[PDB]
Amino acid sequence: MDIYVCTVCGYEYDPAKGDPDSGIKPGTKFEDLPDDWACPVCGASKDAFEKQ
Repeated sequence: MDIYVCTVCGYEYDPAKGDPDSGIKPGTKFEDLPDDWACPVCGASKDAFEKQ
């Protein structure tokens, strides 16, 4: 559908899950994400995630 999980740790971004600590609304495009967002889990940049 439009899910993205980190391959470093394994934290499904889930657009519906978005992010609470960072300033993200519930249901945000993974492309509209800030230009400084990074795997808030481990840290891995936004280039480690892979559509499901």
